[PDB]
This record gives sequence, C-alpha cells and structure tokens, in this order.
Amino acid sequence: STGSATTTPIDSLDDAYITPVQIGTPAQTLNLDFDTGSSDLWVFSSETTASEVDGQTIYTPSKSTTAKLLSGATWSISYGDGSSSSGDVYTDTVSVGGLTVTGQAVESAKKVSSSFTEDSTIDGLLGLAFSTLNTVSPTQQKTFFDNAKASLDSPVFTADLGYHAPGTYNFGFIDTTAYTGSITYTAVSTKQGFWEWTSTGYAVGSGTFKSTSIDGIADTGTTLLYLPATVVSAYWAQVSGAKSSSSVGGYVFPCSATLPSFTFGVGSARIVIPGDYIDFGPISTGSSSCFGGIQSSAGIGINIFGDVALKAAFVVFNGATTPTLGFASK
Ligand SMILES: CNCc1ccc(O)cc1
Ligand SMILES: CNCc1ccc(O)cc1
Repeated sequence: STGSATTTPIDSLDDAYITPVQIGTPAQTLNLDFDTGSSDLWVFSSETTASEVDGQTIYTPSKSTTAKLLSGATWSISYGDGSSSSGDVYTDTVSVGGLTVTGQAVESAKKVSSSFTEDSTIDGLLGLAFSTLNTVSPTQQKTFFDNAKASLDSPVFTADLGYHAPGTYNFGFIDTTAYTGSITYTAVSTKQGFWEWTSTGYAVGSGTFKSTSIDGIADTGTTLLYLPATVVSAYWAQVSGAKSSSSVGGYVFPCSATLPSFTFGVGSARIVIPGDYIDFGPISTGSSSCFGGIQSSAGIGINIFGDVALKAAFVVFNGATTPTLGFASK
C-alpha cells in the first residue's frame, strides 16, 4: 500500500504545516501537524476542557463505531517551546492520503496549553519520530508509520514541504518526479528516538564551504533551523544590521535587507536554502525589525534541521531495519 497527502502552511510565514487525517468511522477529518520530532498522535477532542478549545476541529470518539477506549492508558507530552498536552487514549482507524491503519492509538486531549488553544489551525499532531519516544503509559504505543510499515510497498515516508505553498507527505514510495538530481542518503542514529544525522558542513551565501560535522535532527515539527552559535554568527555577520536580541529571543535583521542563502552538506551533496526562506517577517506588526529563520541551538542541547532547512529539499525518511535519511534538491 501507499498513501499521499497534501500538507499546507498554516499561515503566510510557513510557521507549521497541517495535513488532513481521517479518524474513525464515519471519518472525522482533522488537520494534524506531522511531526518527525515526536511520536504521539494526539487530537483535540470532545474530552478537551471546553475553555481550551477555540476553533479547532475535535475528534468525538463516541461518534466513531470503530473507536475503543484503551483502558487505563494516559499520555502527557511537552514540546521545545514550553507547550504541552495530555489526556487518555482510544484506538481507532486512521487514514492518511488513502493509507489506512486499523487499531491506531489516537491520544485524546483532556488538557492543552495556551499556545494550542490560541491557534485554531492545528487540530493536534501526528508524530513520525521513533516509537520509543511515545508517551502513552503504561503501554507505549506505536506511531502511524510504525503501524503502517509492514503494509507499505517500501518502509519509507517522504516530506516535500513547500515554501509559501502546499507540499506533500508520501508513505510507502519515493516519487521520482518530485526532486532533481539524485537523493543522497546519510546514516541515522535512533539512540535518542529522533531522525538524528550528521551534516558535513555549511556555506553562507556564495562563500566557501566549511567542512565540519554538525549532528542534528530532521524535525518537520520545528519551524526554524537551529545550529551551533559559531555557524549562526557566521551567517548573520553577512547581513548588515543583524544582531542577536535577548529581548526578542534571537537574531533579528532589518526588514530592508536581502538575505544570503545558506547551504548545508549531506555527505558530498549540498542543499541550498534560499535567503528568502530565512525571512520570518516583522517581529511585531508594523516593525521594521524582522525575525531570522536561522537561530542558535546553544540553549536547546541539540541542533534542529526544522522546516527552514527541510523545505529546501525532498527528504526521505527510510524506516528500514537500519534507518537512513535521504536528501535531494528540488
Ligand atoms: C505553538 N505551540 C504548540 C505547538 C504547535 C505545533 C507543534 O509542532 C508543537 C507545538
Ligand atoms: C513549533 N512552532 C511553530 C509554530 C506552530 C504553531 C503556532 O501556533 C506557532 C508556532
């Protein structure tokens, strides 16, 4: 089997991408954020505290003839931005882009934090990291991909995120029309539960490539590119007037600037992020200070190849017995 679904930016900045997911019988379609940096499929639901729901579409398990409470199971997760959610668990039928999994753990939120309530475009998350990170207790649950894997034509999924435009998540096949050149594959460590890999270096604009190993994670659930402070300083030094602002929380730059590209290495291959992908717009409405899309990871503990980087590539998440990542230009 295969599946193929379009993923759409939630706003004009590409802050996150939501992809439609069919849950239950009859189907209830919710817009979930496919997250390769986490491993829980959770949804706003009829169980979510009413004051914490503001415009999201909810899953109502009592209206699904295939829903079953997973007795005793609870979940609770926290994200890098300080947001969180928690609740109980049902199993139900879940379909993405025509690919159906029966008995998928659907984590129903009883509580979500303020930044979930404040965004009505995200109806919950569909984790695509390794199932070792799933938070369900006392019996850890498998991700949608892990449950689908055995049925797929090939044990892979691909992320083809758009710049200010829709893109595609495919399951079970590699669309050879969706990229240019060849796909370069690189080793993955699953020891932390992430799609963790090592970039071979970087370049700023038309500058020379710096060969240096940069360990990080491929994370569709993170908006920006978070890299070591040395790398980030070298990038922003090429933008007149750019500076790190403690009050804003990162590098800002004059909105009048034209940003240089940023290249990262995948083995001997190179992925070029155009400068315009690094512009996240005014820090507040009407400001002439703009927020940068490349930021320091120093306060995180891990480097993160988020959407800024991934949207410049066609990315293969190869879930074979020894997982690998593939990157192609497009
Ligand atoms: C904006 N804070 C809630 C949130 C939204 C999306 C996501 O991938 C993680 C956290
Ligand atoms: C992970 N942060 C990206 C993001 C997604 C949703 C949102 O309301 C704000 C920010």
